[PDB]
Amino acid sequence: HKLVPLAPADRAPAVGQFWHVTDLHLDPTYHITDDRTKVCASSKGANASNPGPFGDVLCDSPYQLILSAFDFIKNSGQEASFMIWTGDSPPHVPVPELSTGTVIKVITNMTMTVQNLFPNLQVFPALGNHDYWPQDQLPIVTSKVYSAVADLWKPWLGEEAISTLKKGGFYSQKVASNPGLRIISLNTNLYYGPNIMTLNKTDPANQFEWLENTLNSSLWNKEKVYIIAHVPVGYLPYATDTPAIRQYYNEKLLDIFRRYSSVIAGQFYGHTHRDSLMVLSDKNGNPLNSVFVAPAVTPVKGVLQKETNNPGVRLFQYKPGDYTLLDMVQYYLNLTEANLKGESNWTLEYVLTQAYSVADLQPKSLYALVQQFATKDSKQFLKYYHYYFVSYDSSATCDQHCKTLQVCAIMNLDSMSYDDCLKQHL
Ligand SMILES: *[C@@H]1O[C@H](CO)[C@@H](O[C@@H]2O[C@H](CO)[C@@H](O[C@@H]3O[C@H](CO[C@H]4O[C@H](CO)[C@@H](O)[C@H](O)[C@@H]4O)[C@@H](O)[C@H](O[C@H]4O[C@H](CO)[C@@H](O)[C@H](O)[C@@H]4O)[C@@H]3O)[C@H](O)[C@H]2NC(C)=O)[C@H](O)[C@H]1NC(C)=O
Ligand SMILES: *[C@@H]1O[C@H](CO[C@@H]2O[C@@H](C)[C@@H](O)[C@@H](O)[C@@H]2O)[C@@H](O[C@@H]2O[C@H](CO)[C@@H](O)[C@H](O)[C@H]2NC(C)=O)[C@H](O)[C@H]1NC(C)=O
Ligand SMILES: *[C@@H]1O[C@H](CO[C@@H]2O[C@@H](C)[C@@H](O)[C@@H](O)[C@@H]2O)[C@@H](O[C@@H]2O[C@H](CO)[C@@H](O)[C@H](O)[C@H]2NC(C)=O)[C@H](O)[C@H]1NC(C)=O
Ligand SMILES: *[C@@H]1O[C@H](CO)[C@@H](O[C@@H]2O[C@H](CO)[C@@H](O)[C@H](O)[C@H]2NC(C)=O)[C@H](O)[C@H]1NC(C)=O
Ligand SMILES: *[C@@H]1O[C@H](CO)[C@@H](O)[C@H](O)[C@H]1NC(C)=O
Ligand SMILES: [Zn+2]
Ligand SMILES: [Zn+2]
Repeated sequence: HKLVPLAPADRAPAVGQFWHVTDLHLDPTYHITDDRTKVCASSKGANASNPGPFGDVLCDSPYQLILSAFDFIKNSGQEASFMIWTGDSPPHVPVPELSTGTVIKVITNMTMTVQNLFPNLQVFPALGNHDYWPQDQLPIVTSKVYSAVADLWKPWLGEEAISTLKKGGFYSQKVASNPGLRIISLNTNLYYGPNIMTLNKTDPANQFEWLENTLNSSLWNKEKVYIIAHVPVGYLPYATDTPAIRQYYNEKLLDIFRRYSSVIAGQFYGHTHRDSLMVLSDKNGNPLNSVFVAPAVTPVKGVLQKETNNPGVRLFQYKPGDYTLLDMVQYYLNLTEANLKGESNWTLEYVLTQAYSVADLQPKSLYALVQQFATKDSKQFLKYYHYYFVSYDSSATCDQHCKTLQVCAIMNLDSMSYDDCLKQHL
């Protein structure tokens, strides 16, 4: 007779879960026609290679492909308390074939698709570099796109998040279903090389100052943070000595993340359209923070490229009330198979702990895995390289130079450590 909260049984709490989707790249022009140069504007006049209802490797996503991905999530039987959605909704077409209004229409379509299918799910979006017109020119002051997405994302975001989004394309937001957890959604397109609007700016849109203040507040309020953004930190794994964002910004952002590694329980990016790991470490090689780059829904590639990805979506598992990452489940669509029979079969690609025999996703666990990758003829690395393209090509091989670039990028996010790795291993 005393109104005490009812104690849960002595069972183990279920893990928490969230989805990560990215790089949808809807092409509304997609249609099958005999002249394969007219299947999709995103192929820019190339003949689509072998187009079907779920897309083509030379095209961005048909609406049916995106719908199949979200329908899979909806019908998966997995519980999830939120979703993160890291940008890039319009297709790869020349700048004159788009407009601000068209970009907003595509982002609206994707947002409303998600809201329609998941009415009870809090979603945390980030802007991508194609989420603006012209592409990549994301500004340092308010804009029609920033205002539009603040309006579109109001169902998921509080007043303060809406205000920062409208001004600079970034926000932080407490996760309603997960007390103690905050999402920081950065606009890393401000740091992306093609952005003329931020040339020579030390702190475009004051995002670094804002990020430092936000992380310091989380530190003192005993929160944990998941960082989400479109373009990742670190180095491109397929090129030599090329930071994904401008070096000055990569160095500066990584310094903030090292300083706040104790608060940051995960970092989640897109843009690359590949499945990559990174481990942020200190200058002496001690692991600090795990970084997860998710592959795209779109399977697009250019004609010059040999490989591409299969469509992917992924799920993370975390410790409730603590937010340590426990696992990652990557799902995919075998696009060739789905197009041949005309039916999608979104399916499990791998569970990270099972694929790699690691205990969890903590920095020390993943650092040890990457040390295994570095061993000669590592079977773990062979598996990783197959998963990098979401199992698009089981015969893809990574020669010595290719492997050095991959492992160096996985392990070394800043210039000094990356270049030292090249020195040792080229
Ligand atoms: C996603 O779904 C696709 C579609 O099903 C799968 O791709 C098929 O994979 C099968 C099995 O690997 C392929 O069949 C094999 O092809 C080998 C030849 O490789 C390439 O060369 C031909 C040109 O001659 C290409 O046209 C072809 O598409 C391949 O890209 C052959 O060596 C195999 O022959 C032998 O295989 C076994 C013995 O191992 C026996 O059963 C056979 O009798 C024969 O002895 C075999 O034919 C098939 O070609 C692929 N199709 C396409 C369209 O690519 C993917 O594997 C799947 N992805 C995942 C991750 O599962
Ligand atoms: C796009 O493809 C068309 C068609 O290519 C032909 O059909 C395919 C199914 C395949 O079998 C190809 O090897 C064929 O060539 C191209 O148009 C044809 O191009 C060839 C060579 O220039 C020519 O002999 C034909 O007369 C052309 N027209 C047709 C109707 O066949 C076209 O060049 C391709 N465009 C691009 C940008 O690649
Ligand atoms: C990071 O924050 C600490 C703590 O400041 C507090 O943070 C919140 C809880 C909020 O309630 C603020 O009003 C608090 O002040 C900052 O520490 C302060 O530093 C000044 C020196 O400049 C010192 O005089 C105060 O006593 C400190 N406060 C406490 C509680 O120790 C710190 O400056 C912030 N760091 C950065 C880089 O911004
Ligand atoms: C998002 O866009 C797709 C098309 O690009 C829409 O689906 C099409 O809707 C029109 C009517 O508006 C139909 O004529 C098409 O046949 C539909 N299907 C396809 C595959 O094109 C979809 O309605 C839009 N969704 C939202 C929420 O706006
Ligand atoms: C769907 O994909 C996977 C293959 O990895 C498998 O679980 C299932 O059997 C596939 N579909 C059918 C019809 O078998
Ligand atoms: Zn993209
Ligand atoms: Zn991008």
